[PDB]
Amino acid sequence: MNKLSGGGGRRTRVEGGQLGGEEWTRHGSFVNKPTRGWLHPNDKVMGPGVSYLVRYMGCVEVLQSMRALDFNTRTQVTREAISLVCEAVPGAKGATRRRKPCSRPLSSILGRSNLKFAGMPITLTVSTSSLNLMAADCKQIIANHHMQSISFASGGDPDTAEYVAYVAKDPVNQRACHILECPEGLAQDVISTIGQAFELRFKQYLR
Repeated sequence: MNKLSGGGGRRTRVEGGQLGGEEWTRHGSFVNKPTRGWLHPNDKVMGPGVSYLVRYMGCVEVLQSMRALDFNTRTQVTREAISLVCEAVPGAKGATRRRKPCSRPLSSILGRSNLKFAGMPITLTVSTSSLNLMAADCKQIIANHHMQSISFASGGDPDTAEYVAYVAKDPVNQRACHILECPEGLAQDVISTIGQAFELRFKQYLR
């Protein structure tokens, strides 16, 4: 009887499928169910890719701990992070200009913004777990696809007002963020966050 009593075969063995939480369970869990991607379905990313012109702004560093701010620290951090990148490269009017004391939001969060090449118009291409940039004015292309983690941080609201903030922390020995400005380009996704190019048939590298 290979009907009533289950059926088939193949290897399977016992596995884990019931993990709640060490202490209290109130986190998000999106695994095999959702159906959305950057701007439009994965097809729009993995295929044509959603690329638009965006002024890349240095990098806002953050050495926050695992318990900053009496709430979340989303605002405080990004707010001081972006406003900080301006204190560095105020040439791009956003939060400050000329000069400003500033310091930090509230807790130990926030680190330091680097102003190597802030405010540089270029074509940013977003793809499923792979973001490649292209120097528009520089007349060249920027290759940077080492990390692919963009979920909670600053989709398109908690940042400052009219500035785009990004988060990148793959390993546990650095963790840094970057800033970007959308002059009627990527703004489509960075403003509303239609979705997120996240599929990857496999974890990531496993190497």
